[PDB]
Amino acid sequence: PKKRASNGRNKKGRGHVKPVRCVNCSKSIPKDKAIKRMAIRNIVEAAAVRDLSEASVYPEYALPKTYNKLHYCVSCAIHARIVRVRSREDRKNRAPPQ
Amino acid sequence: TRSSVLADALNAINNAEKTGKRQVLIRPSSKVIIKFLQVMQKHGYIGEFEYIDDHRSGKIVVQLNGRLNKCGVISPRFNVKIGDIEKWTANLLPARQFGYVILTTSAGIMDHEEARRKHVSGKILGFVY
Amino acid sequence: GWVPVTKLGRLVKAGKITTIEEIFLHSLPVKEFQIIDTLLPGLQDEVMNIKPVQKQTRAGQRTRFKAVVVVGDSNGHVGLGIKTAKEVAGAIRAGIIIAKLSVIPIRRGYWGTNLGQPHSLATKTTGKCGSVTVRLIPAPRGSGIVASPAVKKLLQLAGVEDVYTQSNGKTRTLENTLKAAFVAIGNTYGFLTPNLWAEQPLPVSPLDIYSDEASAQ
Amino acid sequence: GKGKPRGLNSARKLRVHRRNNRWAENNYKKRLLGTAFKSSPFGGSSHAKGIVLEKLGIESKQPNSAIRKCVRVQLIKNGKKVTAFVPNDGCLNFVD
Amino acid sequence: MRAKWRKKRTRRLKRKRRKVRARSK
Amino acid sequence: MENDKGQLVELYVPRKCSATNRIIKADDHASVQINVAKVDEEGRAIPGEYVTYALSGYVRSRGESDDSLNRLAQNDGLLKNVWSYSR
Amino acid sequence: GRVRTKTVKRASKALIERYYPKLTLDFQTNKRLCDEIATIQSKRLRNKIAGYTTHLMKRIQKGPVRGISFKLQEEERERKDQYVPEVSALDLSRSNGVLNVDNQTSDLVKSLGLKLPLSVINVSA
Amino acid sequence: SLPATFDLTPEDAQLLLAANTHLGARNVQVHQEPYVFNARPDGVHVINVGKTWEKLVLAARIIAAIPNPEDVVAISSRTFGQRAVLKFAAHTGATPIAGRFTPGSFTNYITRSFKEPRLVIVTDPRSDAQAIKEASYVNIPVIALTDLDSPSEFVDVAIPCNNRGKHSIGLIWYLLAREVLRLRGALVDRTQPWSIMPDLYFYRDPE
RNA sequence: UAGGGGAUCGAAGAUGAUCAGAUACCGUCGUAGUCUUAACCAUAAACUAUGCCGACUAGGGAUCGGGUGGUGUUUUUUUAAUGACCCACUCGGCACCUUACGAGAAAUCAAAGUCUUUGGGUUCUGGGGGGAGUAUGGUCGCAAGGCUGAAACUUAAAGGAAUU
RNA sequence: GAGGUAAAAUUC
Ligand SMILES: [Mg+2]
Ligand SMILES: [Mg+2]
Ligand SMILES: [Mg+2]
Ligand SMILES: [Mg+2]
Ligand SMILES: [Mg+2]
Ligand SMILES: [Mg+2]
Ligand SMILES: [Mg+2]
Ligand SMILES: [Mg+2]
Ligand SMILES: [Mg+2]
Ligand SMILES: [Mg+2]
Ligand SMILES: [Mg+2]
Ligand SMILES: [Mg+2]
Ligand SMILES: [Mg+2]
Ligand SMILES: [Mg+2]
Ligand SMILES: [Mg+2]
Ligand SMILES: [Mg+2]
Ligand SMILES: [Mg+2]
Ligand SMILES: [Mg+2]
Ligand SMILES: [Mg+2]
Ligand SMILES: [Mg+2]
Ligand SMILES: [Mg+2]
Ligand SMILES: [Mg+2]
Ligand SMILES: [Mg+2]
Ligand SMILES: [Mg+2]
Ligand SMILES: [Mg+2]
Ligand SMILES: [Mg+2]
Ligand SMILES: [Mg+2]
Ligand SMILES: [Mg+2]
Ligand SMILES: [Mg+2]
Ligand SMILES: [Mg+2]
Ligand SMILES: [Mg+2]
Ligand SMILES: [Mg+2]
Ligand SMILES: [Zn+2]
Repeated sequence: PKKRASNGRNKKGRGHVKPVRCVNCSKSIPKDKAIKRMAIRNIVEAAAVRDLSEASVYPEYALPKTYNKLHYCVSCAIHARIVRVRSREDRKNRAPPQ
Repeated sequence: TRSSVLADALNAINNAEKTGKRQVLIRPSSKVIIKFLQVMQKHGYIGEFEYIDDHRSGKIVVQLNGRLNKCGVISPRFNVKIGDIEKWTANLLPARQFGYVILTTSAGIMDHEEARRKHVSGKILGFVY
Repeated sequence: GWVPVTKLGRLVKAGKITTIEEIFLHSLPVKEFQIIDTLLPGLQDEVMNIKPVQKQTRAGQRTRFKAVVVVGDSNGHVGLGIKTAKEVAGAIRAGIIIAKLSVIPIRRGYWGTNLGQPHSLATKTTGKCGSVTVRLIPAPRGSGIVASPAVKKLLQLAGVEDVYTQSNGKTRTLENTLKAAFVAIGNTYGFLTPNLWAEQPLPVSPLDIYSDEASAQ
Repeated sequence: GKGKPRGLNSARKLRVHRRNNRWAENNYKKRLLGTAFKSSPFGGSSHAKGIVLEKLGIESKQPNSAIRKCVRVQLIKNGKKVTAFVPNDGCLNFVD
Repeated sequence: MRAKWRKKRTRRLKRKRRKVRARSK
Repeated sequence: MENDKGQLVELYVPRKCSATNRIIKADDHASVQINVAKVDEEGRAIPGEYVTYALSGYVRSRGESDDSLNRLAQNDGLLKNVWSYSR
Repeated sequence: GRVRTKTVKRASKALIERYYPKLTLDFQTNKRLCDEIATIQSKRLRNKIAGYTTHLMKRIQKGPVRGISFKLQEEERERKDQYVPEVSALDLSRSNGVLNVDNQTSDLVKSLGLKLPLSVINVSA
Repeated sequence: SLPATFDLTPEDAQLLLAANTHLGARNVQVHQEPYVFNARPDGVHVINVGKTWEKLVLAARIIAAIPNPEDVVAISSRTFGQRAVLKFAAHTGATPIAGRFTPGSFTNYITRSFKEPRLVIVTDPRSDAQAIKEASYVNIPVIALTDLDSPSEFVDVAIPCNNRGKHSIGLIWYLLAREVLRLRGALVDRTQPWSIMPDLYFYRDPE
């Protein structure tokens, strides 16, 4: 039955907004239905920052960060450990886990 | 839009009896409700009420004593014979010893116990018990 | 023999509370079944339906027995208690007990004449447990309890001689049918009837003036 | 107003939309169109009369396993071949 | 079976049936 | 509820709520009765002379037993302009 | 590897709450005293009780033990709980004797009619 | 019916204004409480001192004229009000329940913590919500020290207080314990103040 | 259907693997199509699976659009006026959170509430599961199809919510 | 505030 409220997405009185494509399996999905992960990262790892400071010719240098916004479908966000199935009462928690 | 003012003025009263509000505020109440509220005021179901007067329709604040179970409306206004008041006072009244199915005769808006004494009939509006 | 621990239970053995209708005034809860036994020994037990309830388990199939017990004498006193247990005879022993704690008075009146000996209900009441709605309608004299034979015995043990009933929903079950009529008989006092508009000045509870014996000692 | 009209001059809508909804019963459907008269080979009757053509060995449906010893009866007033049953413990020998 | 492929089963059943009907008229 | 001669039959006239004028029935376990003392000068509460305020279980479930007690105690004469009739 | 059961912790709770005298944090005086003052059937469960009372007597002088009152915190905390500090009361104004009363609070004082010392400090938005 | 004596004294108004009892709640505000009067800016409100004192003498008037003095159980699970309810039993009978409420106490007559009181006094309706819920089954009047944002369901006459500071709760218990000792007369005089210091009813940190 | 476009993706189809078989999933290539003009068709899980109009019933925090008040803040050239923002209030929104007096078979619902203490106005649809969204007839369309729409016969269960 | 991951597996 109706286990949710909006039941698939974050559309409140629009009908149709925008289809987007997944990054893992190229699945077409609405934009508010696909979950989002702003996977911000450094351009180098934590182990490659020691050897880069010795090889740098610069006295001081600001480390760049590779920013990217990439979406997931429902089927490739559960196989990959991104989201998990929760209990019936803990579905309502919309806060990000810290 | 609005079709029955008397039906929209009793729903504010019945919701006040359930929630416990001692007063209502009804609009666009006519003088049909004025001759109707005086029926309940004579029998003691409501207290005093004050028709305020703006030029448009007026509003009424009915001070209620809390002694009212439900005052309803019968839509539309069916024609009632003298030999058919027993059908209405048995279906939608809880007991025989009380309850007032009011019905508009040519003498005015009037309960059925006075229509037996005056030997007149007419159209029905609602029921008070 | 029996040692009360409830504050109301010590006023029962001492004898300060005589009638049950004094407890019904102040909505006092009854948590021990010895309270309304020493004040009215005239109650009669009656079982209505004993059906097996089952739970699916890993190794085998676990089962229990549900007992529906309706107690109560005449003059407007009933009680409904439903208790499940692992046996049949053990379920009806504790089915009486819950029915002793669930005693509620029934207001009966007249049909259309205040002549004497009230036989029928006063107003039309309806209870709803589950899907079953039981519409109790007052009947004239000698009309009989026009109801289901499970609902009839609950009304024969109620002091009601004559009543008209209407039902709606799946009334073949007796779990929700008997509880729907049990709400309906309790709604007789919960209806504003005229000639009750006089205001009594709220008498003092028996736990206030008999608080010397109703204590820990 | 619970879907249905409640107008004081609206008895025509309440008597046509019943007739548009009486075609959902079974009893109202079999009576007007003559289903008992045209099909169901007894022509609106309770009993009839026929001639045995042959005997049957109709096996009972699952989960039971039996032979019900039926017969084939051709009617007289219609001429339709209708299967028939013998509701006793061995009156098939009593019939030919 | 699936209610869509029963629908297309009856859909190609219609085209095959009215083609035989149209060549006998 | 009486008859032709004597015989006050069908007893247990139930309690009525002092706020909403509704009948407090038997199995209404959320009902609350308030006992208020009659005090005078120099102490002397005199236990036994109560001011009984009975409230039903609907007012507490609605959440207005704090406000319904302000109306029923000021008109007796033991408050002042704390509770305003105008709102 | 090894976790004590409840019945060891039940009897050890019964010993500490009433035998805080005649027992110290040494094991050998906690072992030979349970031979008479308690009725323990076996030696193995007897040493496990005395081995756990000794573990709890070590953490009494270090800090308070929660959920266990040994008939001496019943006396030493009640004489501590009535602290009754001196005239620096933080309600009776002795330091900055005039009361810090805001603008809307000053209107509440004149509404009830009483005469009090008021120091007006305007709060910002 | 209270002629001249039971009004607000200026010797007690300095205690309420200095203990921050007149400070209200945040931007959240319950419509059911008509106690908002001259709200100070930055979102806060001002609780009426003249209305707090008068809703406090009705709370102590119900505690009086009860035959058993021990059936008035104060409930406190808040850490700021644990000390102010144990000393409420040192002066009245008034057996307290502090810390955990151990539910099944108003019902469940089998357990060893089964208390059957007559009047339950509540520090805060949010944290002591089990005491309010179980009192609706066994017919107990409930008095609570409700803040302006506290829920007001299943509670009787309440005293508008603040529960955000260290000194706002404990001085209200000092006023409730004093008025139940002026009534049931042990101190015959009301003009002279009560014997001991009001610092005894304030919670102490473990440090 | 008839022109223009035809970069990608790509129903058909050809191949490479996997597989007992693999006309598939996966890999590669590639039409029709995706784009547009001029016409047709007009069905979707066209769903909020919840007709529309009107009234009443409950608290709370946000936000969009407009407006009104500030002992307001900031931008400032000489103080301004605007704009942005804050606070308070009020309409019209998309909604949400906590609750149950109420409603429901339950999941749940400020509405599915004010409904046996069953009548505000009004339109449409449904009457056990199949056979049937099939047959025939009429009509529309270039076609695929859309709308309207049974019977014979067969079965006693199908189905919903929830618990273990 | 970032921290790994896809072979095949049909029936009673
Ligand atoms: Mg599912
Ligand atoms: Mg759509
Ligand atoms: Mg069965
Ligand atoms: Mg089993
Ligand atoms: Mg039966
Ligand atoms: Mg059909
Ligand atoms: Mg039928
Ligand atoms: Mg013939
Ligand atoms: Mg013939
Ligand atoms: Mg045949
Ligand atoms: Mg099949
Ligand atoms: Mg040809
Ligand atoms: Mg192309
Ligand atoms: Mg292919
Ligand atoms: Mg191949
Ligand atoms: Mg192929
Ligand atoms: Mg392929
Ligand atoms: Mg459609
Ligand atoms: Mg959808
Ligand atoms: Mg649809
Ligand atoms: Mg709202
Ligand atoms: Mg509700
Ligand atoms: Mg329910
Ligand atoms: Mg059918
Ligand atoms: Mg169709
Ligand atoms: Mg056709
Ligand atoms: Mg055709
Ligand atoms: Mg064409
Ligand atoms: Mg066609
Ligand atoms: Mg059929
Ligand atoms: Mg069968
Ligand atoms: Mg399951
Ligand atoms: Zn994916």
